[PDB]
Amino acid sequence: TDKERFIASLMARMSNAEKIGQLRLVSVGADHPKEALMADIRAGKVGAIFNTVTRPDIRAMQDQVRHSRLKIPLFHAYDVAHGHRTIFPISLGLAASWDPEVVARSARISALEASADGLDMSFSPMVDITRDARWGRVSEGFGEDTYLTSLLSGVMVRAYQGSNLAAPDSIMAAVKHFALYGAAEGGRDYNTVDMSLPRMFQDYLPPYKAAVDAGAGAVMVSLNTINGVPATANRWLLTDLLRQQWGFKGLTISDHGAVKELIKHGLAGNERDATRLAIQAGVDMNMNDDLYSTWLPKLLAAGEIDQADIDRACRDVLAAKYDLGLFADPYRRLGKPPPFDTNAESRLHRQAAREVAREGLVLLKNRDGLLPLKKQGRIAVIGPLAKSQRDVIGSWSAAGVPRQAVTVYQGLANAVGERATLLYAKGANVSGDQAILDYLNSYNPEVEVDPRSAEAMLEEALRTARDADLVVAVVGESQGMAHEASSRTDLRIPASQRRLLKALKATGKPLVLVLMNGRPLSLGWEQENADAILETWFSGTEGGNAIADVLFGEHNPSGKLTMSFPRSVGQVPVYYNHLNTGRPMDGKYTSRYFDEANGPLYPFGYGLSYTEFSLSPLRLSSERLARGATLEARVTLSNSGKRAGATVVQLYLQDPVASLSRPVKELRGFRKVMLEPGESREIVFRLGEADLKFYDSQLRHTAEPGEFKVFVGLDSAQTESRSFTLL
Amino acid sequence: TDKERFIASLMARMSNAEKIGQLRLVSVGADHPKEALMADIRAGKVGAIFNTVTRPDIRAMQDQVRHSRLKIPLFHAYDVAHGHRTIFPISLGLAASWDPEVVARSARISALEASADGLDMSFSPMVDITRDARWGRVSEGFGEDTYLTSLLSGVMVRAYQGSNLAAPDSIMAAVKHFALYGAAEGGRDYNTVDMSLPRMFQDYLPPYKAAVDAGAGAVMVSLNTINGVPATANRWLLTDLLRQQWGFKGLTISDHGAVKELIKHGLAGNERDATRLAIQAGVDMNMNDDLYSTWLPKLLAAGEIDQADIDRACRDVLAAKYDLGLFADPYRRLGKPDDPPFDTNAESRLHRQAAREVAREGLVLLKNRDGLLPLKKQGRIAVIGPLAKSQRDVIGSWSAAGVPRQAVTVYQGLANAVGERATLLYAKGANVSGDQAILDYLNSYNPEVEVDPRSAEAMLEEALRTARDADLVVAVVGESQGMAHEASSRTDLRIPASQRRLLKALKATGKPLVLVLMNGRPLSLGWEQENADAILETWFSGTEGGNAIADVLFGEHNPSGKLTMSFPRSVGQVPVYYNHLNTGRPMDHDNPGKYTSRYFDEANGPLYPFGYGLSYTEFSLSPLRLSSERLARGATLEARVTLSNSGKRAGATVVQLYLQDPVASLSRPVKELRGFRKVMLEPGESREIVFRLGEADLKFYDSQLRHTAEPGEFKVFVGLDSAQTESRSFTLL
Ligand SMILES: [Mg+2]
Ligand SMILES: [Mg+2]
Repeated sequence: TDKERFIASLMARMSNAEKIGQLRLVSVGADHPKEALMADIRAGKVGAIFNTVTRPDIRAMQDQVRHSRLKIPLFHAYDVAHGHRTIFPISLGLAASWDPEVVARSARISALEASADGLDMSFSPMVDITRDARWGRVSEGFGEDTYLTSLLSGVMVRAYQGSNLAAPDSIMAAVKHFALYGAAEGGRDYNTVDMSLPRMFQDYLPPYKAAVDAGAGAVMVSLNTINGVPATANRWLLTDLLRQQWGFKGLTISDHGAVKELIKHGLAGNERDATRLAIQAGVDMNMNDDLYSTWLPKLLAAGEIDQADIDRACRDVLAAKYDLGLFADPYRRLGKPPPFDTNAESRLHRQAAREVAREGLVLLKNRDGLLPLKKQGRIAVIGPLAKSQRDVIGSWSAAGVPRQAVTVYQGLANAVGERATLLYAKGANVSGDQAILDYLNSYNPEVEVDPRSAEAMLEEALRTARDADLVVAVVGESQGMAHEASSRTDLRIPASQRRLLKALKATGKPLVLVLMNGRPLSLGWEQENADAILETWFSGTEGGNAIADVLFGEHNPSGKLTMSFPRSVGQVPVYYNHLNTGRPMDGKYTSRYFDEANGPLYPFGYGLSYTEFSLSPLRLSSERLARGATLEARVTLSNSGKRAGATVVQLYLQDPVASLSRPVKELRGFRKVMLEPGESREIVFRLGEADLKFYDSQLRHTAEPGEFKVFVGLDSAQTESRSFTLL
Repeated sequence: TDKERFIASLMARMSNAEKIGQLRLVSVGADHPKEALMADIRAGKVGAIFNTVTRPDIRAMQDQVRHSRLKIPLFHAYDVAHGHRTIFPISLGLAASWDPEVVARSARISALEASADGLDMSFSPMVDITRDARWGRVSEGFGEDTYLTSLLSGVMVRAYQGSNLAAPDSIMAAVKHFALYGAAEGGRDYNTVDMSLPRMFQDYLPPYKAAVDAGAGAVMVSLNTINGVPATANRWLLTDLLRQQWGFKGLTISDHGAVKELIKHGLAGNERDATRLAIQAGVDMNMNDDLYSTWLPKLLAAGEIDQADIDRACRDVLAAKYDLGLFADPYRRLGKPDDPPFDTNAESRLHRQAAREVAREGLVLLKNRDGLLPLKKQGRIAVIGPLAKSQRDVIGSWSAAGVPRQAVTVYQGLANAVGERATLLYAKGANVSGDQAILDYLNSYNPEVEVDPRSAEAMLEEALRTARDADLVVAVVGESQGMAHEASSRTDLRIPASQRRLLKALKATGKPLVLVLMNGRPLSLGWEQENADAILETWFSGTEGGNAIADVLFGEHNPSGKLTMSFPRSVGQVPVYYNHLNTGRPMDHDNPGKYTSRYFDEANGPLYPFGYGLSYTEFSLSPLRLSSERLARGATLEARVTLSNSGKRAGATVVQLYLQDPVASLSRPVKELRGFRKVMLEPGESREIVFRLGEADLKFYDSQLRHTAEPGEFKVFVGLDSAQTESRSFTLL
């Protein structure tokens, strides 16, 4: 109770002006010039800063606080999504590791590097469920599965915050985006979200609850409407659910201009009413638009808000700073009153980035064991992503320096050394569409546009392929194609690069596709025509080295998809945990399309190996399960091939008769197992009542007696099943 | 209460076997051979028949009733969706008329022809809201707008049922598909529907309620889950909402095998449990799977259902037969035993004048560069494309008793128009699809698509030869009717690739290129909008389609059709609809930034918006004027505008009134249709349009489902489409 007494005694001494100042979250920029901001900090008008990311800059801002009456320290936040300076694979690629220890390592190193630069908080993890591949922000989440995303949500929060939020190598997690942000209609960023309460509670909300239960200090509120109500004005979401049902005791933070955006949503006619709706809904901290500082005094004096609205918000800010240790030592992450190079090579974590990046790479095709490659012969390395440092570190690359990143080309060159001969040709620009190139280059030069014609680049690539034994085509999206507000109407590799691929195929040379992308892609032609396909997402600062490690067989690919790959954008959404319908497709009068093959091209949990694995028959510990008892599902996994390697044994559950139509299967467990040739492991899954419960039409959360079907396999599509009955 | 006394007295006489027999709805088929069915009718084991559609066949079934103990008459139902024998345009084309009197005429004639063949009931109107162009059944509805679909829902029900359901020219309407069937996830037929209650009540449910309020005798229950619960097992939907809140007093009917499908949905492990769920939810009549007849006796004897469950269902069936006049005369729609035999399909029994006049009204002019249309009837006209000579496709999907051989193709309509004055040159140009797997699908069950066995190249060279020998090209392209049918969901909204290759080759001849589109859903037409000289949307225009299309192409009728569903630029933009929410970061002309709600790889917004359609004349609207700046509760205000024909040809257009509630307790749509007026004007003629608005127009369902109009600003928009408007505001007190 030291914390409650400290905050009560401080707040008893604060003016409303001082309490309102604590709610203000700003960045140095056009709207807040540095010297005016310094003056506001000295006056106690600023609660926190984002987007200031070096120790001397952060220390300088904290120094201004000694001029305010109460000297309440700032906290400093940043978007450390998948690395701070050492960039790990994007989250969608981290998820493909199926290894909470790998994901925890990326988060722990991110927090170590961020805190070493003086940051206290990250706007991460992003834990929104994504079933729509068009949305640019699918790169930031962990895929489509509620169970896996919820597990990794808690893993990220614990890895960031550690055993103690006051530790100088801990940062506070601000879990985002609360809530349902990835259900945007049409996959258009910021668009309308409309869903039933059972779907919301069963499928979309659990990853946010998992973050709260892992002790997340902060929640960042989403930009979207939920069933007509913007999250930023949603008292049900932020008060009734988050605080009163889930027991969240931390800090709610608006997104950038989100309070002011209530006017565009048509919830408010003016900034005064927008401010009232946000503070009364339960938004504590106001990012950038300064509406709280502008309007809260007038709102209170007019009796339009209560003192308790200000006091709740201010208490939450002070409680976060308290937990971060900033009242004990506001410089605990900023060292003592020797300068250093923030971007020194010595401050990076290349070993960790390379080991983590290996685990997320997904082998999608490997005809006649073309991979792994031998380090010999003439290897053509062709495509616009082969030499791209900007793209390998992905979207939301924080303080990542492209020039420090290892490209696919450089990774191959490092791997072969003097062996083999690499032949480079760019082959195509990332896009043939000038309006797309101008969008991607609209703010910063993100995409190198080769001034040569497409035809000249193609002729050069064909000459290179002719001079080679095999072709490694490095193709896909630029990182700006899978970013905030970068929604796509087409899930294929860009047309300029597909023209290149078809030309390379026509040479007859063995064709290896290395894909870079931040979302599921439509790969029908590639699955038919490529000899091998390696999904590399955006693999980060050591991406090229991790990719070469897999291509030459130093690492046996072990990644498995956490999001279904649709055959085309016209099939969206496709996800493994769908309902059966009354007329399931297995034949015209079924739930299907007629103009394309049905189901995903690659299902949830899919990924190949350089070795072969066998599963023994699934055995359940009983055919009947008593209430409050545990069931064991056992299988033996064996490495039946010639190479050491890992795979992921997946356990799915179906409730085939229920008060609601339940999914054809739902992930309830998994085990990643590394085996030498001829090794076995007995895998034991534990199932309890908590695994069997679901939200019905009235949101009763219970398990109904009846049959459950247990499936075990190496992907969602290739399983063996046994049933038991819950009594 | 003379009706309820008649029904109470009859039910007092009936065994549970006889009561359960009334709930059985069957068709002659593999599962129910004709002679087995005849024996079941004689035993009182059949309540009703569907898909028996000629007087002699229906008379023969009614004749078996004489042999049962209680002699309770059958009713006979069919899918009379957009015509019985005289086929009108599909519903999406009827909607494009924006004319309740045109839609009423199609429904009245349908009921006239169906009842003349002895039918008592149609499984129509289909009134599901459709915002997803991929769904095959978009052709069957009225488009994306709740106001227009709700208005046409009531119009269809009143036109079918007339002033008296016992009239021999009336049929009962079984409104479908209750509910939300058109929101199928992925646009995959029968798929999961998941939506918020405020969206359900504001946008999707009103067309079903409009049908109930117009006095629809029946409701057909949908095949989909609603928020996890199949409609067929949904007590909230069928009892709490339909009966208790809406006061529906008629008959609920299952879809084909829908009760048994509760097992596949995973609500039941067996047929006994599926039967219990459906009857207790409020499904009265069991279509084809015979689960009610198989399981209701065992369920009642085990105390798993109540006698009241059987009694309610049986009462609903008997009340429908009573309203249809079938207890007063079971032969009232079947003439007299003295009546001589006749040809069911005689020309004399068709209504071609009504089909031709109605089909004219739904045709949408999408493009007309430099006034190419209307055409002069002279010179050499190449008529090219796989739909040019298609009788099967012009009558559309759900063509009921329509006879393809009686239909007027686009080619034949052009031949009828030009006579000796011009020379038509025909070439097929391409098959409807170049994809053999698609042709295999379309010829599954019934061979419906003529396949030219020649190579695509040979057909293209023939079409190019034909175009070269002509003064202009009329390309008749789009979907076959099997592409926009039940379970025909598309992943591509473009004209098929084989026909797009044909159009690109035709464009390269430099001949003027006129596109006549046939289709049952919005199409992606980016290339066509850029490259065609003119584009006429004809949907599937029915038995007189080719004549109505020629009437427009040669300027006998000035196109007046307007879209009721937004045409997306590509399938990757689905869904696109006009009454969307603004978001916090809108992308529009006034908000064109990078960090907005938009795609980056394609132009944004629909290619053609809701309410869009061109004319051969030009129209002007005067400034919008409101009768007051303030509206008191209990009062009406008037929005006034003058429409003028400022061109040289007579023609109609549609003035559209939209409302926005710019500040509300939930985010409200950027615009919502609240009125319209279709006006025919001579050149230089003007019409003062007066729209009436009240509190009823201003209400929405909030998060607690209170249906309220909040004080504050309302914006009134008037224009000739949803994208070309101006606004004036008033304040509700
Ligand atoms: Mg169960
Ligand atoms: Mg309002």
